[PDB]
Amino acid sequence: FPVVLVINCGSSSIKFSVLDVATCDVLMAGIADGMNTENAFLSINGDKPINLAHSNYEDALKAIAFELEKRDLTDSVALIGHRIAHGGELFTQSVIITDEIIDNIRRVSPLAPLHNYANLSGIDAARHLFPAVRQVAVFDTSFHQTLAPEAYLYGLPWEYFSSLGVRRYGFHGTSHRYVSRRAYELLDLDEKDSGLIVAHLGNGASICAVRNGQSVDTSMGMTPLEGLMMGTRSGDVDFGAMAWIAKETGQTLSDLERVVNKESGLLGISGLSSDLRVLEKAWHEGHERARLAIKTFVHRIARHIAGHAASLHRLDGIIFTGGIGENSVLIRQLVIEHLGVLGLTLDVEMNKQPNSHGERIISANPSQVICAVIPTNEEKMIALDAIHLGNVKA
Amino acid sequence: FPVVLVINCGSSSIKFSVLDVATCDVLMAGIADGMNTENAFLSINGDKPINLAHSNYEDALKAIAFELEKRDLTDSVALIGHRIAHGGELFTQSVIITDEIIDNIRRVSPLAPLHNYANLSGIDAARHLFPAVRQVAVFDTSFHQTLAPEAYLYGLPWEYFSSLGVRRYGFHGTSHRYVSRRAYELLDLDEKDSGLIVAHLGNGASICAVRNGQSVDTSMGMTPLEGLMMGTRSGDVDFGAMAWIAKETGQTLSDLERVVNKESGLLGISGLSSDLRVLEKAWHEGHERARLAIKTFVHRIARHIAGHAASLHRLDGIIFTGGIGENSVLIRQLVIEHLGVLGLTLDVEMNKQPNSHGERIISANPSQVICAVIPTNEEKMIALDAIHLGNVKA
Ligand SMILES: Nc1ncnc2c1ncn2[C@@H]1O[C@H](COP(=O)(O)OP(=O)(O)NP(=O)(O)O)[C@@H](O)[C@H]1O
Ligand SMILES: Nc1ncnc2c1ncn2[C@@H]1O[C@H](COP(=O)(O)OP(=O)(O)NP(=O)(O)O)[C@@H](O)[C@H]1O
Repeated sequence: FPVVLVINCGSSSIKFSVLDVATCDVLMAGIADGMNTENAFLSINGDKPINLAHSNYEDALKAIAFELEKRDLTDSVALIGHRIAHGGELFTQSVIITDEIIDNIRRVSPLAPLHNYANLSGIDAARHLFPAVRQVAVFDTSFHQTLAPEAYLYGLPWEYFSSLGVRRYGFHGTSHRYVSRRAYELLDLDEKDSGLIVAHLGNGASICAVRNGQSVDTSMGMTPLEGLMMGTRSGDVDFGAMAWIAKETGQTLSDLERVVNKESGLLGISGLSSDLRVLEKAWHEGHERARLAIKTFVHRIARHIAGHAASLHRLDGIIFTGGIGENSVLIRQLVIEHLGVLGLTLDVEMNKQPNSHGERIISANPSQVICAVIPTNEEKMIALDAIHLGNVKA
Repeated sequence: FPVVLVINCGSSSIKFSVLDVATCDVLMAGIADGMNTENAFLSINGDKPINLAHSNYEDALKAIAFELEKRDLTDSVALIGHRIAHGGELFTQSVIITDEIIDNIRRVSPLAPLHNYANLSGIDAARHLFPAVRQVAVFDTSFHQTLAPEAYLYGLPWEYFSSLGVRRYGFHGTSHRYVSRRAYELLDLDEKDSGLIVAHLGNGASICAVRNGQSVDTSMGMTPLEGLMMGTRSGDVDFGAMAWIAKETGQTLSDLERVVNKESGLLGISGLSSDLRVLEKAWHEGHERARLAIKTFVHRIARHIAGHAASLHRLDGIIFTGGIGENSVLIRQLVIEHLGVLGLTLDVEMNKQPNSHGERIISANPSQVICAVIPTNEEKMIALDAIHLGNVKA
């Protein structure tokens, strides 16, 4: 009974899951938090934050490796999937990890300093701990590599693109890829002739236009900071305004970069929390700035959803996914009502159902565009890619 | 036979026009260029760049005043219209200029340093030269003051808005206001129940959603730098990317601010020119980067046009205006074909007609949304406001 070990090595943690190759079901999940800190712990399924204070990425993965062995899993690990934050223009699909791939991931790391290096650390440790096991890399950016130049170019001088590689990349590619594949089935669409807009709404959020199975537009840019307003991220922001602020408060780009990434968005406007659940309650209670943060959030999502639709020849569906897209009955309705111009008609009873109802349609029949909720499963998408690559000869 | 003297005092020049109060026709136009420079000239209708080297804004306006007198116009000037770049949140409509208004324009000038002060200089000189004449101020931002908070707020921490006044303002308000008024007639729409998207495309470019006669969304932000990619302006740009570039080339916000405003857009990508006519020819000749600059330009316009439509309950029309919107047969068609998702159907023969055909429809009947070209006339809009205010008792 072979299993796949999926690893998401982040800047300060290591998320992992062990899925059955047969059913792709999760058999075990966990996370090593407080990495590189004098206090690092590992909580599997949440039964006991183990101890590994002052442990590097490989030690953390070693602890994890031992727990898999303590549960006689170590021997069924036939594949290992690595989530890679940024693949530059070098990766257009998932690959079997080799020395060449490592070199290439290293070449593009300057595009995502912190994140990519943590990804390499995780690969280095995984390679050390499971030498005879095939390993693959899944990049959050590859799905968006089908975008045309007109859609990925910035209006900056050409040199910045050709020399420094400044262009739109986009993220949540694995989710967008996974969710759109699922949509073809739920909506009974022909991939080769279809137009979908997927709204991945979580702490990080982005929109993606998938025309005939291909990504043709996405909201994040060279970095995860562009596009929609998010939990702590501002989203699109007039550069003139950022420049004006700097001269006004004497702050630097670093000062401002941190504010835009860690103190803005829902948190920044509400001055309460980045958690939608908290703000939804706050608004229900009469909090004015919570209502404003949510309204602004909803307004920007609708604006990008409509804008991205311009890259489609025909709009067949709008899919909501992610922690927010899958669970927020209110946000979904507000966004949808803010898109009445597109001819959307919501079925409230359907939209009211909790996420336990899985892949479901929430628009009424009279609706010109089908609306649905499709829970994302990036671990499964990664495992599926790994499984596919498991049949290759390298 | 009273006339209105319209003045656009810029950072380096003074554009002016004298319109007949009866027909609002232009009787005389001109421009004093090279202001504050050791070489300043004044070209009326283009018959003789006069001389006024080393002359301030008031001297330049004095030269202009003399030419009006030399043509016995000075005595028919019953009103003077001033174009104001930025009105902050203080101005929601055009006003009769008084000491209070001057004070208020001065209060918001920090929102547009260079520009607004030049505007005040022009008002100061006009007041000195025509004491007994009523004068009014028309702000490029007032039409957008109807935007809801959700549409004008940035995802930055609340303090920046409440304390520093950082929010979206938008520009081209006079054009958008004038053009949308004209659209109600051309399209036989009921202002009170309508949805229009106006695309002001010139060297500076912006989109605006007018719902039931009111502006509810616009593309420029706190400054003219946000939104569409323009002649020399980049348009929306991922702040993360700007931050990354800075650390990479060691440039400052000022360095980058200048590049985004003066070396980007059509000029930046084509590395040829900011003039569409030049690039259109370049592409026709096989220039690859010209074709890319134009395609990118077209792609971003379509994206914002569709996104802005989300702020409408129903899309009745899409209006093209400005130097580019009024004259570019190619760009109009490309944008429109890039919006097939909205059900637009173009009438090529109609779209082929030159601007001499004035306000005209360019979409075919089968089209779900009417498309048209409406030449903008900001001088006329200003004169009309002045005329209205001319009947008031102050
Ligand atoms: N029942 C719920 N109702 C409303 N919002 C919810 C609910 N459950 C989670 N959320 C919200 O959605 C967010 C978390 O989304 P999620 O996709 O799980 O996280 P994330 O993996 O850290 N995002 P990203 O890191 O870019 O992949 C929080 O803001 C939550 O408040
Ligand atoms: N016949 C034409 N065909 C294509 N493009 C044209 C034509 N005439 C003017 N343009 C373009 O449109 C631009 C000038 O637009 P216009 O609205 O007149 O200028 P502007 O007043 O300086 N813009 P703004 O300063 O923000 O109001 C140039 O890029 C021109 O190449």
